[PDB]
Amino acid sequence: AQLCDQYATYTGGVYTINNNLWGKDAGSGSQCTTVNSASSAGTSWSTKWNWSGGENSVKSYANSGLTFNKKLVSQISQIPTTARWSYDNTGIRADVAYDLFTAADINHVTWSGDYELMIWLARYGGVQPIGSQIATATVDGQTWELWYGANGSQKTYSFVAPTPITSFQGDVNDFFKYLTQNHGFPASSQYLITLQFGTAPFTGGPATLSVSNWSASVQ
Ligand SMILES: OC[C@H]1O[C@@H](O[C@H]2[C@H](O)[C@@H](O)[C@H](O[C@H]3[C@H](O)[C@@H](O)[C@H](O[C@H]4[C@H](O)[C@@H](O)[C@H](O)O[C@@H]4CO)O[C@@H]3CO)O[C@@H]2CO)[C@H](O)[C@@H](O)[C@@H]1O
Repeated sequence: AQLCDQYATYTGGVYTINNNLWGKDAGSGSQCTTVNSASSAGTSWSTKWNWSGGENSVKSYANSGLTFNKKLVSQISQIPTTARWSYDNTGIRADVAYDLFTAADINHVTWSGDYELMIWLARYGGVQPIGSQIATATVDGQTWELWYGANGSQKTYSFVAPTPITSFQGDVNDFFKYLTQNHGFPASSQYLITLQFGTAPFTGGPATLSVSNWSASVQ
């Protein structure tokens, strides 16, 4: 599939790829997402974009998302994941990130949360998460800048890699554990509802993110 419309989507196995140009009215340009595979084991895809204007507004979050059995964060044992990706053009203002949502209501809309957990594998052009940097966190032996921000309904923790990580393998539950244990995250009353990986562009391009593999599961 070739996904160019705002909410063009394709599912295969437990992976759903969404072009997700949720911010397209904030600027001028286009974006198309290509799915290479999407099976029970993993997905491969790419997205090519060019955006101008609205320089402090995100245009899109094209992504692959996992279908999983929703549960309380405190009941999760592991969220193993691998991500391998690259950009052809890094002269851009954008980031590459895991995006997860949690809500007290297990039927909450899946494009937002009571809480959000992001893990930024890269940022370009100095773009930053919502809020402020509140800590340096060491998670599974690796250091992340930890940001916390809120817009009055959604509270968002962003872990940011000091240098880009183009080949990631880890357990996302280590980050929830860290939040639960160190920042009072309410794991025992929050359902994990969404688990995605993709890129959030502000300005630049043409530029293409190639995701050679993304895999995840929730146990
Ligand atoms: O998909 C259908 C649905 O989309 C709605 O729009 C959602 C997007 O789906 C979703 O991906 C997006 O998520 C944001 C999240 O809210 C941000 O917190 C997060 O971080 C931002 C940060 O908040 C900014 O300050 C900073 O500058 O950028 C970072 C990312 O760089 O980013 C994710 C991904 O962009 O939220 C959208 C809602 O705002 C539609 O609105 C809805 O109509 C559709 O049905």
